[PDB]
Amino acid sequence: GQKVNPVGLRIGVIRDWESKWYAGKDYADFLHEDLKIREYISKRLSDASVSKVEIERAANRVNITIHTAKPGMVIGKGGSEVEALRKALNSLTGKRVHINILEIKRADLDAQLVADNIARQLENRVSFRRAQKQQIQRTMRAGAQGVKTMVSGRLGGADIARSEYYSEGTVPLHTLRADIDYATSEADTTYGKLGVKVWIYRGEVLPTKK
Amino acid sequence: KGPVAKRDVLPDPIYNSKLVSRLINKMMIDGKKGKSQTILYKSFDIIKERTGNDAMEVFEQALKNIMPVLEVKARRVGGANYQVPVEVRPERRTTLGLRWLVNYARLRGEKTMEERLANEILDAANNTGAAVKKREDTHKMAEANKAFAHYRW
Amino acid sequence: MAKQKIRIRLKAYDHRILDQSAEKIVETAKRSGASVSGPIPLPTEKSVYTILRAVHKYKDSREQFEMRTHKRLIDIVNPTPQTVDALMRLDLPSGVDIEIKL
Amino acid sequence: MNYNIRGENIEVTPALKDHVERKIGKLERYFDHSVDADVNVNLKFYNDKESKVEVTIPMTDLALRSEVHNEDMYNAIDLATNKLERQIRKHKTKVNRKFREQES
Amino acid sequence: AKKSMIAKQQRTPKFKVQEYTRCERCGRPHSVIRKFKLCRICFRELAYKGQIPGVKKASW
Amino acid sequence: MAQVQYYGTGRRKSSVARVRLVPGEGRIVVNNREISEHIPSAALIEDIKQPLTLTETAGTYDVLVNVHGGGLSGQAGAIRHGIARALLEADPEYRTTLKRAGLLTRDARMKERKKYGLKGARRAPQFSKR
Amino acid sequence: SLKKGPFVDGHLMTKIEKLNETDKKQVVKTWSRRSTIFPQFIGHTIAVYDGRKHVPVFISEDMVGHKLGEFAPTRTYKGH
RNA sequence: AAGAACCUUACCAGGUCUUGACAUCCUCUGACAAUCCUAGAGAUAGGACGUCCCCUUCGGGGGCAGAGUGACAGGUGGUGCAUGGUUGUCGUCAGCUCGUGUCGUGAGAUGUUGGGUUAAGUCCCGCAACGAGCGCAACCCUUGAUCUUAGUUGCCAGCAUUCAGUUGGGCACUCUAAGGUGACUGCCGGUGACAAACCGGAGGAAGGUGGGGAUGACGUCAAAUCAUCAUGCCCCUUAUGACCUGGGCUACACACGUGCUACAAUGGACAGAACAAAGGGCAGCGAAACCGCGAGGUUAAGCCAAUCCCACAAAUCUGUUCUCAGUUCGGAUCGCAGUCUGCAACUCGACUGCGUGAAGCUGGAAUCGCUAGUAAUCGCGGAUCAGCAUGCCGCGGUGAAUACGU
Repeated sequence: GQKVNPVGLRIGVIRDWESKWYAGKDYADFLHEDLKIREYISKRLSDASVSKVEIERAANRVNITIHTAKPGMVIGKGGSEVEALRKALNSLTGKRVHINILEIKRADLDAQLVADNIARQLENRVSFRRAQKQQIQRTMRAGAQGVKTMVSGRLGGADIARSEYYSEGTVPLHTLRADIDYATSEADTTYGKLGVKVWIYRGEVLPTKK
Repeated sequence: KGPVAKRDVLPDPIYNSKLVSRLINKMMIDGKKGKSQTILYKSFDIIKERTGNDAMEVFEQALKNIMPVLEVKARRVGGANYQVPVEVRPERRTTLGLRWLVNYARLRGEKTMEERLANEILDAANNTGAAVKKREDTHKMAEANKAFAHYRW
Repeated sequence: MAKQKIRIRLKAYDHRILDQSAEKIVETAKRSGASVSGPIPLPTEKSVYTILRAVHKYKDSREQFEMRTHKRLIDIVNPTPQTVDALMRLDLPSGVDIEIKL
Repeated sequence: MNYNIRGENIEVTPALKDHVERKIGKLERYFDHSVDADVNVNLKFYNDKESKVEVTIPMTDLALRSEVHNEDMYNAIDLATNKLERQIRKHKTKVNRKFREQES
Repeated sequence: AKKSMIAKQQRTPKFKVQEYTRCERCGRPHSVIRKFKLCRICFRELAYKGQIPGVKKASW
Repeated sequence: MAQVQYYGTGRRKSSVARVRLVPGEGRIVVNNREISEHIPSAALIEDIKQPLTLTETAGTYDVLVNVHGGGLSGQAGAIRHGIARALLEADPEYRTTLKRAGLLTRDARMKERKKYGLKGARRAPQFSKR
Repeated sequence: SLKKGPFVDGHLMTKIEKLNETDKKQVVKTWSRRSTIFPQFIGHTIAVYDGRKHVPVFISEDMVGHKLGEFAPTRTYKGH
């Protein structure tokens, strides 16, 4: 029985360590600090869809370089909400963290925003074939080597085993030098927690040196 | 998979023995090859000094009277089979002789298994005894069924 | 003999921050006088510690995460007090440990 | 070693223990001599009226067992024993084969 | 009893040899890692998602 | 400053020796301990002395082997492998027959790490027969 | 205890200094289980926590250092 | 379960509280709380001691605490046949499918079958199919060969130096982690339907996926998990919730399961000598010195650690001796006597002393793991962790036999 973290399988060999920091006589305040800031943007992203939240430890000041799909949706009205939740995070963890911003375009190349946004886009009464084919057409048509999205579990109520992993194109699932983006989310409708998991293997980088 | 052979050993400590080097390869038990080298060299001095004669001639006559020819290879159509005659190959010859002389001679019961094992090999030097009794034993069981299971294999 | 040489040893999470960051850290040693020593490579210690990789059962099917952390060192020769006090202008990397050990 | 029986969600009734025990006494009523046979049985009609049984008997040098579902819960024991029928006759026949012949 | 269990395990211990280790993200007992500061399931999931440098695994 | 002789450092199972064989008479006692001082006796010392007994069999020059690592076959086998390769650095044409009489390759047979749930990297877990 | 020393109950030490101080009191509950009997706390009755209710234990003179919670029975026997 | 004396802990007995141990919200007062005393085994209840803001121009803002006050909070309750997530095995076994086309009224098939060859649906060639997807492989890490960079705490040839690479000195060797290089059927002789592959050899540190790891295809088992966590429903709520003391999880006619230590001379006891690798160490490791047979105690240099400590490796080699026996073997049980840990070692931590010396003389039918640095065997370190390893995970040492064949 196998299944593997694609996002942890390729991490550190071709993928990047999403949490950077020095370490450290006290790794505990770093670990819980990064989890708590990950839930800080996690709570502050009910409608922004920040597809990654990198925080950097910088000698008594965090550099929480929060990425975002749309810039001004979390970037505030020209500096209002970003300074507000930023300073509020400064009095939320204890370190005055000058949180930067990021503009993630190409939503078919963003894993958690496109898949999780497909899931909440399914939570509004959207069907399994309509949600999966619709995400395969928007993000599946957006440009990538292959995106395969499936919403596995409760959908339709009874006889709960439902695995429609509808997705096409090539997939470096076992190609260890592929560097695919593959993260899932969890939608919680009225029938039950019937979440979705999809990855979009955009393309590998050829190894070289000089 | 085919016949995947094995490697042998180098020449012995005293002196340039190779088949006796395999005798030291069987001489240990539980890995600690130093105790086996000590008991084997003690058999060399015990049988070459006591019982005044050589060493390679004494072992060549013990295993030379120990290395069997025929052996029993089982088979049948099912229940009540026939123990066929299956003669030894060369390395099966020296291996079977090392098994009979080692496992018979080290289980004697003298004051030591080293000197007593040398006494078992010395009694085996007379073309009989424990190891030679086993070579006559398997040499006698085969050829008891050598008239029926001979031309089957 | 010599003098107590000023050189900050580097500690990093991965191995490329100590390599490249040790490179530009030699770029701080090109100026400020002279005598910046080369890459004295540290032991590069790791830690291997595995947990039970199942929810409740499957006690044999474990998993072993293991994350090592070691980086090279650099100790300069010529004193250069203006560059020695000028070593506080450290810009990179994001994950790296500098500590002027002299 | 013979005839330990336990069951979840239910009693360990001796009118269930001798009821399973006489019926599992057919095989060692019939075979040579064994020391074996642990039994598991439970369930009810919480959903879809079921009673899983699964009786293992690994005595004759290689294991053999079965499993069946019913609501009636005594009438699945019979449908465990006569499942074990073929497994214990085909342990002995299949092996009790006399097709042996040399040059005929 | 997650609230009273984990919350009481967050309180002050009775004797000095009373303070037992707790679970990091989910307050489980039983082998929360003292050097990584997380549980077994917490160290697995939070470590595979990105928590500190680094992976993990498969040397030796 | 001495005669141009062997200094070849090679490993075998985590015991790399540094044999320094000068122009001598056959003295093989490395690290201040003799062959009968480091690890006696034991008739495997002939096996740890055979590679010098193969490069025309033999010189014999001196022998100064600084061997640290492994165990009996580690220090001894690393000594014979180091004097075998660096002994190939003693005579330049010694690799013709000395390369064909074994005397190289540093077999590297170290322990295999057991997997998650194995006994000793070869011992299987268990059997519940019946 | 190794050297300093026999660890008294404390509350049982207050009841032992008091009831063993004078008047030779009668046996009641004593929910502690830690220390043994004492030199001066002999004679009395410890109806210590047997798990459900008390159990009248004698403050004898044979178990000088033996544990006062050791005299009671812990698990309900026997038995088969 | 990568640690049950209390906590753990859910379970038992007893004493308690009911918007409650944890959170939001309305109002409301207050800065909150702490520190001792009593009674209690405790939770608690009473006192006395005590507290009594950072910002406005009074209306504040702001957590903190208390109260009412219901919206609420809780469940390690039930449902793994409501579920998400996750994980086993079938199994690293090599398969598992589709687009297009054709056949066949259809389900279906064809590809994927035939010929070889491989570990492989691996590769090649025919073929009514042509293509692609996941799988295989490789890419990743480690492992034996070097180059180059770079020499400090690591290495010490080449010099002086001692008890001590310790110290002026040195960066040759070893070693350290970065970039590379190196092995890919590369080359030669063939075999083979030329192709595929296969037999043999050189050379090299290494030869036909080098050794090992990571990596586990759709599917199966309504397999495991509502108790790591989250979650549909049902049910409880002045108790299935919460707090505390003691107990239990360790019980014991009995059957198993996996391991340890033995039954012994290749052994047992001693004396001396020699060989590692790996990891941890600041709420920590603990040097030396003395004390204690002893386990350990005392103080204390040093080490934020390639420097210092844990640390001494043990099996092994050289001598004395036991001599075949339930013993000068083996070791439980159990008693007295000490140490260390802790609020406390009686249920229930280990270690040491003296004594005691069960049963065992290689274990039935049957059953197991094992292809070389492997089996087997001898020790070391570490996660949990105050204490608690014969387990678990790594580390090195001694060093085998056999594979006739299906």
